[PDB]
Amino acid sequence: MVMSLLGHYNNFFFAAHLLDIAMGVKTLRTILSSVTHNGKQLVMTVGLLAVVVYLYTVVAFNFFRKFYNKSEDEDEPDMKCDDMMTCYLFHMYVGVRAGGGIGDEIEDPAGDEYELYRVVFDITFFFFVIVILLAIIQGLIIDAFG
Amino acid sequence: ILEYFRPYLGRIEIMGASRRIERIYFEISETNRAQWEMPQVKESKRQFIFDVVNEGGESEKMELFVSFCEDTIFEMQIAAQILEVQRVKFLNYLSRNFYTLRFLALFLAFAINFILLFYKVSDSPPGNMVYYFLEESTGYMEPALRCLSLLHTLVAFLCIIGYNCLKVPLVIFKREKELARKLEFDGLYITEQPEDDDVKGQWDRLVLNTPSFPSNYWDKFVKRKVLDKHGDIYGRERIAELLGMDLATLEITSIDVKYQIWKFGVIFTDNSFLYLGWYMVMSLLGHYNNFFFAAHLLDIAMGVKTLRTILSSVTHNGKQLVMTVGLLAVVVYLYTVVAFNFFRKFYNKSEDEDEPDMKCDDMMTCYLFHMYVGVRAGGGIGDEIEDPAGDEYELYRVVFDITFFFFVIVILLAIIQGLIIDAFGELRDQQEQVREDMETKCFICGIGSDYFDTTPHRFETHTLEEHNLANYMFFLMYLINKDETEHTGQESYVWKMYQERCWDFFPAGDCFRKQYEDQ
Ligand SMILES: CC(C)c1c(C(=O)Nc2ccccc2)c(-c2ccccc2)c(-c2ccc(F)cc2)n1CC[C@@H](O)C[C@@H](O)CC(=O)O
Ligand SMILES: CC(C)c1c(C(=O)Nc2ccccc2)c(-c2ccccc2)c(-c2ccc(F)cc2)n1CC[C@@H](O)C[C@@H](O)CC(=O)O
Ligand SMILES: CC(C)c1c(C(=O)Nc2ccccc2)c(-c2ccccc2)c(-c2ccc(F)cc2)n1CC[C@@H](O)C[C@@H](O)CC(=O)O
Ligand SMILES: CC(C)c1c(C(=O)Nc2ccccc2)c(-c2ccccc2)c(-c2ccc(F)cc2)n1CC[C@@H](O)C[C@@H](O)CC(=O)O
Ligand SMILES: CC(C)c1c(C(=O)Nc2ccccc2)c(-c2ccccc2)c(-c2ccc(F)cc2)n1CC[C@@H](O)C[C@@H](O)CC(=O)O
Ligand SMILES: Cn1c(=O)c2c(ncn2C)n(C)c1=O
Ligand SMILES: [Ca+2]
Repeated sequence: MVMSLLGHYNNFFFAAHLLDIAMGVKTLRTILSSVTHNGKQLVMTVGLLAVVVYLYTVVAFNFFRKFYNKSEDEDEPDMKCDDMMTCYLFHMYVGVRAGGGIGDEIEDPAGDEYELYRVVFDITFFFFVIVILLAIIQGLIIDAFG
Repeated sequence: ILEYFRPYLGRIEIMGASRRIERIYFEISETNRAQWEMPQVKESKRQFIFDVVNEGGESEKMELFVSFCEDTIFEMQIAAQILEVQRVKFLNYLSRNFYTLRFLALFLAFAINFILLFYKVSDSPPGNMVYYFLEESTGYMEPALRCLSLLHTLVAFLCIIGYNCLKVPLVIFKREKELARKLEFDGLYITEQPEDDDVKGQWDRLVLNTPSFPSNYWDKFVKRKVLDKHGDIYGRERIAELLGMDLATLEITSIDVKYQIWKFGVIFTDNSFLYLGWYMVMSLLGHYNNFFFAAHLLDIAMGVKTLRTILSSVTHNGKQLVMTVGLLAVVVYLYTVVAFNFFRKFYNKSEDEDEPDMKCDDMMTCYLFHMYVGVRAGGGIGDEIEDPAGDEYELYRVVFDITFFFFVIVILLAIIQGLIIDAFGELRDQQEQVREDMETKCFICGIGSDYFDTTPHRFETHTLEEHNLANYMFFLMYLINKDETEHTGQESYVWKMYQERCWDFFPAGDCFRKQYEDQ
C-alpha cells in the first residue's frame, strides 16, 4: 500500500510492484534462495578476496607507481596510485572485472629495469584472483541451487 | 541423600573377562571437578575433537584418547601451580591471559592498517619522494600510529613470554613420554637402530646419558626396567654405559648442561615458537617501515576453518598441478619455436613507423611474449598480432591460431582450474561426513541413535549418564590416587590391563540396555 501511494508522487515507484512476480512460483523462489543458502561461507570468501587485493595494492603502491598513468594526453597526467585509497579502489573496481587480470589495464613493462617483477606480479594476480576465488564464489551458489 | 550426592557419583560400563558388560560406581573428588572446567582444557578438548577423526584410524581411536587423558592430567597439575614474589605473580598473570593477549594483538594489528589506508605521496616536502598523511582532523592520527605500534610490539613480547611459561612443559612431557615408551617396548637403541633420515632419534640420542633424563615424565624407573628386560641376551656393562647409570648401586637399607642443550634443541623446532618469533620480528621491522605491519593481517587467514580449507585446497593436489603447468610450458615452447621459424613478420607491436618493435627477433623475447600475453588473452595469440589477410601464408596462420586457441585456452587451463575446484569440493564433503557421523552415533560403543530414541531422550541419556567421556578420565585419576591394597576386583582388573596397555575393557558394539533387553 505504501509503495502504491508513493507511486502518485513519482510514477516509476510502481515498478517496485513487479517484484511480486519474483515470489509467485516455486522455481524463481528456489533461484532466489540459492543465494542465501550458503551466506556465511560466501561472506568469508569475499572478505578473503578483499584482503588479498589489499596486499596487492600495498605492493603496487610501494613499487610500481610509474605504470598507472591513465591519461592519453600529455601535460595532463591522471595518476591512479598516488594515494592508497585511490589505488585500492582502482584495484577492486577495474582489476577484478578485467577477465585477464590487472596486467591488461596498465602500461607495458617492456624495456624497464623491473620487467620480470612486473611479469610475476601480473601472472600471480591473474592466477590467484581471477582463476581461483571467483570460480569458488560462483560454484558455491551453483552447487546450492543443484 | 541421593539429591545431595548426585554430583559425586561416577558411573561407567566396562567389558569384563566373563564376556559380559558390567557397571561400576565410584566417587569423584570435588577438586577434580573444579579443575575440569579451566579454559585451556576446553581448548585441548576442542583440538582433540578436531584431530581425532580427521586423520586417525578407527583401529587406534581408543589409544589416542588414552594418551589425551594422560596429557590433560599433567596440565591440570601445573594448573594447580597458579622481589621474587612480584616476579612470580607477574609470570602467573601473564600465563593466565595468553589468549586474551593474542586477541588484543590481533585487534591492534587490524586497527593499524585502517590508519595506514590514508597515506599519500608527494614530490615537495609536506606543507626524493615524501610520504605523509591527508587526515582532515590535523594531528589526530600521527601520534595514534606511534602509540598503537608500541602497544603492538609490547603485546607481541608478552605473548612470547606467556607461551614460554605455559606450553613448553607439555611439549617436553610428550617428547619424554614418547622416547621412554619407544625405548622400553621396542628397544630402538638396543636391538634396532634409527634410520639415517630420522633426525628426531639422532637428536634424541644425546639425552640417554643424562642423569636427570625423566624430568617431567612421572616414571622415574624406566632405565631400571629396560636394563632388567634387555640385560639378559645382551651385555649388562655396555647397557649400563649406554644409560650412564652406576651398576654398583642397588636397593638396600650442578646444572647438567647436556640436558639444557637437548631441551633448547627440542624447543627451537616447535612450530608455534617459530611462528611467534616471526610475528615478533615482523612487528619489530614495522618500526623501520610502517607497511610491514600489513603482514600481520595474514593471521586472519588461518583463524577459521573455512579459510583454512580454501588455502589447503591448493596444496591438496600439488604434484599433478606442477606436472600440468610443466606440460603447458612445453607446448608453449613448441609453438614459440614454430612462430620464430616461420611467422616473424607478424609480430610488430609498434604503431608508429620508423620505430619498429619486433617481439620475435630473439627466442627468449618471443617465448616470454607467448607465455605472458598469449595465455591471458582469452581468445588465444590470434588477437594480439597482425591480421594475416591477403598473405601467402594465410591458411597456415589460421590453423596456427585455431590450434593454439583449442589446445592452450580451452583444455589445459580448464583442467588446472578443475583440479583445485574438485579438491575443495572433496574436502568439504569429507568434513560434512565426519561431522554427521560424530553427531549421529555414540563415540564409545558405536551404536546409532536409532536403537535409542525408541523412548524419549534415550540417546541423550545414554551419552550423558551411561557413556559419558569425562567419567573414564575421572576413573583413571581415581585409580591413580587410591592405594593398591584397597583396590576391588574390577578396579584391580582394569588397573592390570591398563598397565599392559591393552584396551579390551572398552565396550565394542554392546551396551547394558542391549544385553538386558529382555530383562
Ligand atoms: C494460477 C497461477 C499460475 C498464477 C497466475 C497465472 O496463471 N497467470 C496467468 C495470467 C494470464 C494467462 C495465463 C496465466 C498468476 C498471475 C501472474 C501474473 C498476472 C496475473 C496472474 C498468479 C499470481 C501470482 C502472484 C500474485 F500476487 C498474483 C497472481 N498465479 C498464482 C500463483 C499461486 O497459485 C502459487 C501458489 O498456489 C503456490 C506457491 O505459493 O508456491
Ligand atoms: C562478519 C562475519 C561473517 C565475519 C567476517 C567478516 O568480516 N565477513 C565480511 C567479509 C567481507 C566484508 C564484510 C564482512 C570475518 C572475516 C573473514 C575474512 C576476513 C576478515 C574477517 C570473520 C572472522 C574470521 C576469522 C576470525 F578469526 C575472526 C572473524 N567473521 C566472523 C566469523 C565467525 O562467525 C566464524 C565462526 O566459525 C566462529 C565459530 O565457529 O564460533
Ligand atoms: C586461531 C588461529 C589464529 C591460531 C592460533 C591462535 O592464536 N589460537 C587462538 C585460540 C583462542 C583464542 C585466540 C587465539 C595459533 C597459535 C599460535 C601459537 C600458540 C598458540 C596458538 C595458531 C598457530 C599458528 C601457527 C602454528 F604453527 C601453530 C598454531 N593458529 C593458526 C593455525 C592453527 O590452525 C594450527 C593448528 O592449531 C591446527 C588447527 O587449528 O586446525
Ligand atoms: C571467537 C572467534 C570467532 C574469534 C574472533 C572473533 O570472535 N572476532 C570478533 C571480533 C569482534 C566482534 C565479533 C567477533 C577472533 C578475532 C578476529 C579478529 C579480531 C579480533 C578477534 C578470533 C581470533 C583469531 C585469530 C587470532 F590470532 C586472534 C583472534 N577468534 C578466535 C578463533 C579461534 O577460537 C578458532 C579455534 O577455536 C578453532 C580453530 O583453530 O580452527
Ligand atoms: C619436479 C617434478 C614435479 C617433476 C617435473 C617438473 O619439472 N615439474 C615442474 C613443472 C613446471 C616447472 C617446474 C617444475 C617433471 C616434468 C613434468 C613435465 C614436463 C617436464 C618435467 C617431472 C618428470 C616427468 C616425467 C619424467 F619422465 C621425468 C620427470 N618431475 C618428476 C615427476 C616424478 O616425481 C613422477 C613420479 O610419478 C615418478 C615415480 O612414480 O616414481
Ligand atoms: C602421575 N601419574 C600419572 O599421571 C599416571 C600414572 N600412571 C598412569 N598415569 C597416566 N602414575 C603412576 C602417576 O603417578
Ligand atoms: Ca585388600
